[PDB]
Amino acid sequence: GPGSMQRASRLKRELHMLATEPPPGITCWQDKDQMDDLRAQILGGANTPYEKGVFKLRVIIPERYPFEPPQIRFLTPIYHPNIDSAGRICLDVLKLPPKGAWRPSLNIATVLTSIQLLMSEPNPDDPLMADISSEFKYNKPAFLKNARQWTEKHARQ
Repeated sequence: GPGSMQRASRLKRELHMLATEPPPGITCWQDKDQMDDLRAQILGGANTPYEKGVFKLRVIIPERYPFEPPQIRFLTPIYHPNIDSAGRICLDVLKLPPKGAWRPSLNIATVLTSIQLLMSEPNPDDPLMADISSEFKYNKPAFLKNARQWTEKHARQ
């Protein structure tokens, strides 16, 4: 219908802009005949324990996009207060109001930017991983050692 048509048109424009002018350290692309099962990559940030990490994500675009948020998870394991061992991300822009902050004026590029930012600026007070969040808050040098080790093990070919 015109709904599916407007979503298809929007995804094509988003994927074009991601192919031509992506955000710094952020890429997202089609690798299948599906436009709604996408791959993304975030480079670890300077001066973070994820530096020199290359992080792979799955980006699923639901049928109701852009009125439902993209479903994004890390394929690359990452050691982080707000990302779990299944790669699920606790982030406001990936959930609907009133709890979350997804809105149709956001887009794939901006939510991947928000995930990049979460990697630099964790929310240890709203932890998805209690023990990592406690290490982040009360034993910061141990958190940095462990996060850098995980990066070297998982995020560095």
